[PDB]
Amino acid sequence: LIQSEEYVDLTFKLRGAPIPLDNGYLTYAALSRICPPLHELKSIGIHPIAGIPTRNNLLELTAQSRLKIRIYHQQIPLIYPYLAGQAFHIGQNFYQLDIPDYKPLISSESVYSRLVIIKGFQDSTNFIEAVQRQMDNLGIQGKIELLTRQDGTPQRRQLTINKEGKQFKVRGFGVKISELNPEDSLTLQEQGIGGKRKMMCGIFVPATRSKEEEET
Amino acid sequence: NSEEDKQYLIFIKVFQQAMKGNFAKIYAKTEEGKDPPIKKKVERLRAELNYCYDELSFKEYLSDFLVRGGLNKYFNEHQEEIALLIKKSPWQEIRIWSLLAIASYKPKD
Amino acid sequence: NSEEDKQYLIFIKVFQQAMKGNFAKIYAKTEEGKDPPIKKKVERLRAELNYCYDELSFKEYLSDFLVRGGLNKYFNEHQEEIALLIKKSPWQEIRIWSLLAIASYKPKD
Amino acid sequence: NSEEDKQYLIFIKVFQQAMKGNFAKIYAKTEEGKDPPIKKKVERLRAELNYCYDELSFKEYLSDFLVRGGLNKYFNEHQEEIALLIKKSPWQEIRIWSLLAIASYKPKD
Amino acid sequence: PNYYLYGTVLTRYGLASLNHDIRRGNKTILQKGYWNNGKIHSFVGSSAIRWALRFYLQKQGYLVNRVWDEEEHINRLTSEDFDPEKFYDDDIFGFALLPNQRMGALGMNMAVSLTPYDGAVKLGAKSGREKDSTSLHFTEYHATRYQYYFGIDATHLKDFSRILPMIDGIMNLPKVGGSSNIFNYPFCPDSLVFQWTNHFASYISYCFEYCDPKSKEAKLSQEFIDEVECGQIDPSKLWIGGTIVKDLQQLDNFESSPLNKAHIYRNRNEMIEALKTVIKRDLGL
Amino acid sequence: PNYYLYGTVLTRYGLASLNHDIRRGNKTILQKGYWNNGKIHSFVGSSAIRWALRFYLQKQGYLVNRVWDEEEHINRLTSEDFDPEKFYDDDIFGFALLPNQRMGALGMNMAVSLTPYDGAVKLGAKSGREKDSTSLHFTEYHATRYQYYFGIDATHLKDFSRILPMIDGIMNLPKVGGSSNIFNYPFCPDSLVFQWTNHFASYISYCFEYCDPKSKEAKLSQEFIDEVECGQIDPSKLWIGGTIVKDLQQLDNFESSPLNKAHIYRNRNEMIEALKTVIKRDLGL
Amino acid sequence: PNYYLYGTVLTRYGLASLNHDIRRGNKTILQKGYWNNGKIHSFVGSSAIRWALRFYLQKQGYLVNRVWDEEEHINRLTSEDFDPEKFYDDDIFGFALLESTPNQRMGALGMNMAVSLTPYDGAVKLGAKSGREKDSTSLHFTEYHATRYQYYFGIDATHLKDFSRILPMIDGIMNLPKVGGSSNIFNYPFCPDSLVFQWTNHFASYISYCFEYCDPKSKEAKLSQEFIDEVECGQIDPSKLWIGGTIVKDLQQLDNFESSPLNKAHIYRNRNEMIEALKTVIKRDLGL
Repeated sequence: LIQSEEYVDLTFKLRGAPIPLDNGYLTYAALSRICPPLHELKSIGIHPIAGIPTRNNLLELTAQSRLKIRIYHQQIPLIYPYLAGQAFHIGQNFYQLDIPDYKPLISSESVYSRLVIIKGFQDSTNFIEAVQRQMDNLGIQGKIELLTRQDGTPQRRQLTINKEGKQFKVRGFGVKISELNPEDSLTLQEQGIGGKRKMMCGIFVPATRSKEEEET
Repeated sequence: NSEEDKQYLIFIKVFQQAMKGNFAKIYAKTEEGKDPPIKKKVERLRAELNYCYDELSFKEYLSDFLVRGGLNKYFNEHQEEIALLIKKSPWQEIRIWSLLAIASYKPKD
Repeated sequence: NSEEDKQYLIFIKVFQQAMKGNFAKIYAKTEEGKDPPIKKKVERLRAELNYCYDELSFKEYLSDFLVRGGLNKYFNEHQEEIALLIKKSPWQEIRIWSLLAIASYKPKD
Repeated sequence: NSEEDKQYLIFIKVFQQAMKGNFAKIYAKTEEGKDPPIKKKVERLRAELNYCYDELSFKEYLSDFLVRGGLNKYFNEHQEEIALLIKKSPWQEIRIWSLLAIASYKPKD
Repeated sequence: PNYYLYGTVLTRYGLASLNHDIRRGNKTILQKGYWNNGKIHSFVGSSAIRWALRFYLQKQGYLVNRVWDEEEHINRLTSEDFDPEKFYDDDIFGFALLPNQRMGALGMNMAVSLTPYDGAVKLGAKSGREKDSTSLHFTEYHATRYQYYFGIDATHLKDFSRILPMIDGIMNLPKVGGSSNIFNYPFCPDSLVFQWTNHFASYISYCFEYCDPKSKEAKLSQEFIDEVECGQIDPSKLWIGGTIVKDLQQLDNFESSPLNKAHIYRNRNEMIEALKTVIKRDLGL
Repeated sequence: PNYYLYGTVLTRYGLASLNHDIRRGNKTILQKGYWNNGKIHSFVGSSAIRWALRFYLQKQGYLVNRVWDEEEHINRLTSEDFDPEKFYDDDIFGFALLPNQRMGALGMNMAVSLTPYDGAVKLGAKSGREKDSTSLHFTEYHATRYQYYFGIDATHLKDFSRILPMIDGIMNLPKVGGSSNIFNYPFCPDSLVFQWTNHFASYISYCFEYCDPKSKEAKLSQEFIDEVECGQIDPSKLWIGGTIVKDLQQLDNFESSPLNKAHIYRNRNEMIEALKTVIKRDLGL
Repeated sequence: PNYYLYGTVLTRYGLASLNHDIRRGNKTILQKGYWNNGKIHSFVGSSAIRWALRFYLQKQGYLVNRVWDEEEHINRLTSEDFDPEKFYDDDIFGFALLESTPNQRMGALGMNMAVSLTPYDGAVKLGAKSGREKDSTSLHFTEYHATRYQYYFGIDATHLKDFSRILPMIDGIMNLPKVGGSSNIFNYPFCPDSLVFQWTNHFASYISYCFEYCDPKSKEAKLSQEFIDEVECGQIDPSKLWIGGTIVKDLQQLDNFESSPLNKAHIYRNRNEMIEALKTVIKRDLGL
């Protein structure tokens, strides 16, 4: 019920060819090529693209699919002229961005993260204690829950970094966090958890997305 | 039978529900003793539908219209197939179906 | 009798109601001592009907005309039947039905 | 007289009224000269009726001609009967009735 | 003879929030669109500038049919019948009620930001009655200079002497947008490129451009300089004044360039006075 | 000999709302349709350009039949019987009464926006309170440069000397379209490609194209340059001028290219003077 | 021998309202019908192109029985009895005197209706009589179409009374005057921009409509794959094929063009050079 200040969500309407579901490095590299200043930013995160799943491991862009960027509101003039109205290419297809819209950062009792990556922690217990430690670093109190598939197993996801010729394997979990109160909820949403925040992972969304991801 | 017309019919149904929701929102917008028009709302919707110039226009228009339609159940159990129908098919056919839905909307209220 | 004949007859009624609505709109449009149209508006409707090619243009024009007609009870009661009839059927047959409705609309006004 | 004979006679009267309207429109259009032709108009109508080769083309032409006729009071009084007769009957029989109406036509004195 | 006054005027640098688009949601976003180089620029409607000019005419004491109350925020008409012979408003801006209509000597275009919009946004707390609740809403501001193009048909004026008050109003333009102008943005010219000619053709539509996308100084477009040098624009009909003159005079080969023989004044008032003298001589005032 | 003047005219960059579609509702729809590469382009009707040319002929004192009132906003015919020998407008644009017909020496095609039409709707509220039909309104505008193609059959003119006023009018074209109060769009050419030949074949129709789908920059299409280089389009009959001259000269191997042999003038007035000299020599004026 | 000159010519891209239909109401419609894939294309009648060719023959001197007045818009016959030996138009286009030397002639030119390369979707232009007064003749609509046009023609050269009259006909096809239409507001030059001519001595042509579109809403034009397959399979002798115009660049950009049999055809980017070479061959064959 509290709208966070100093942090907004720059949302660009996204359209183009069907896109891989594990975009990650693809989208980040395309934006970096379009926007050189995006590489050197620190407290910025890119939202997972919202669109229905298509065949293979691809993702199809809808009219409701939009590229959303979480950024300090004073740092917008550093990336706005490079992104607003410009076009970026993923592979061989051209994708166009229009004038973005600003969305305030709303507080929620229960927040959700698609994907949390912590270096060197692969098992569930070590991952959970690592996220507890990360909460302790930023002073947030809450209960950690892990998203589960239809079988109840904790969910794992993989991030593919195609740096140079070799391709890289970086993996993490998808958590659901509640019992946060609005102030700490906003603090967690702005700061995020884990690493690879610009890498389409580590950011937090309300728990409606948590249930939606739990569906499929 | 021949579920193409099933998709056509439930598209008409969710369009009628969405336009009912938008008319309710307009009813919320107006105030005081001024009579909230009903026929003028339909005329405005038709004019806005005819205002488009293919593809981008009328596709984001009708998606935004359905989004402002509100809590539409028939939309909720028919998200994926209606999205597929919208992504496919010519846009003028979608406009024809929408206009037919407008012409056959009233008996809801 | 027969479902197709009933649908055709009540579609004729739908079109006649739509022309009544459009003619009332034209009546409201004109003012002062100028004579409102009666017959040359029917001639204009005929000319617009024959100015039609392919399935898309005629169906677009028919849907726009039906919406511009405004309120109509015959389309209100029968949504699925007329929606299927207009979406299906060759457009030339529907044009023939529309012209037949035009030639017999006048007893109302 | 049986009901079929009644509808047949009503259709003959409808076609004759339509020809009255079309010929009045022509007369208004070509008031110049000693007198607008009448035999030439009948020959034109016969040639255009004989041009039709299939059901769709003939019924399209018949509907267009009927609308061009004008009010057509006999169609006002008999919407459903005449509409069903035109829709149902084979186009050759309707052409025969139309040509009989042409032959049995009396120009206004 | 037919006489026309074409001009492009460049405003002073500063924070701007004028003529906002639809106030959808909590945000008050600017009127922005595409411009040259395919970048997003903020626009200001020309209707607002015309209203500001009309308000200047009213405030200076000139007889105008439409009068702004300034308190009830209601526009009142002195006379129901429009008389361009007597009213400055009807003579200059024309009228239409739907001689029941008049075109009007003044013709303008939208003001366009010099530099592309950087996307800067500002946070503000608006008042609320829900137990003194403050809701955070977004307002957009652009730190830029605006330039707009206007055309004057002097012959079309019922009274030829009415051009001078219009020039004075363009120079001393009142506040534009009124309540919507959150930050008081002075819209008075900082640099002028005027043209007093007898031809319909004008090549001074938008002659200003930015050296760098983030700068507080302006430069004349290379296209305009080329047009002056080639001989398309007659230097005797060209009037340049304001801050841009200071930058122009430091250009190399300025004396040899055909731009020198154009009427160039560092002071805007001197250029305006000289142009008004020329106009009075040509119009027989 | 049958002499024909073909030409494609490119206008200056600006915000334009000139020709609108059927007006009803909130939006004033810009006259737009499909064009090359299957994208929506805004259009300006050729009838509007012909009206502007006739108005130019009227304003310069040339004897014309149809006269624009400028006060009643109606068209008045000085003579009920058209006489192409005496009246410029009847000679150039022809007439039809319904000899009572004339084909007219001027043939012009519709003006096409260089840049595709994307967005750019304008807000049209009218002050505050009294939200009548003159309340919240939407206006479509396009920020582009329009381009049109015309052709004059010089020998078809009753008086051969009347082609020169047509060229002058094409140069200084008056107001085209309607939204001049808020969207002042000068239609004077800034780039021209003229061809003065004695063949019915023309290969210069719509020779301009954009370099960036959202930029003001314009460039001669590679098809036109290929046509000139292959051997078609005799360079001696080709007249190119305007701001496209700089871009043409900056091309590599321009000196060796056959395009260098065409009459290329950066100053449009110089091109027009040379072309008029050639036309007067050929037509014996 | 019996020499025939077949050819398909493609016009330039532009806004076209050339051939219209019955007046109808206030809206003037184009002549349109289904052409391919069930899509509706706009057509230009071959009688319009024949009239344009006649006008070209009249303008460039020559002897034509029909003289277009161009002032009262009337047609005058210099001689009431058609003489194909003397008049160019009678020799080329034939005649038919039915009211009651032969009274009829089959003509040496056979044309087909010009078909728009692009399907006709919308494109109605609003037209107003303007002013403040309004009347019945105030608001009207005119259909246009932004497309290229493509038509097919064949010439029976031996059927000509004078064998040398084919050359002015080729010149007229090249420098065609305006094809009947609303040139005041839609000026559409009908001069060719791509040519596929065949100068053979047998009746089979196989080059009727060789141009097809890509991206159905674009100005780009390409040779149909059927025509290329016809050339490569062995049919259509390349030595008898004359290709010229802007399609030459696209043809030369094709892969394996040098190894293709299409490379052996007479391909000229400049239309004048192609016409000159073709006329040299025609003069050699016809003994002119």
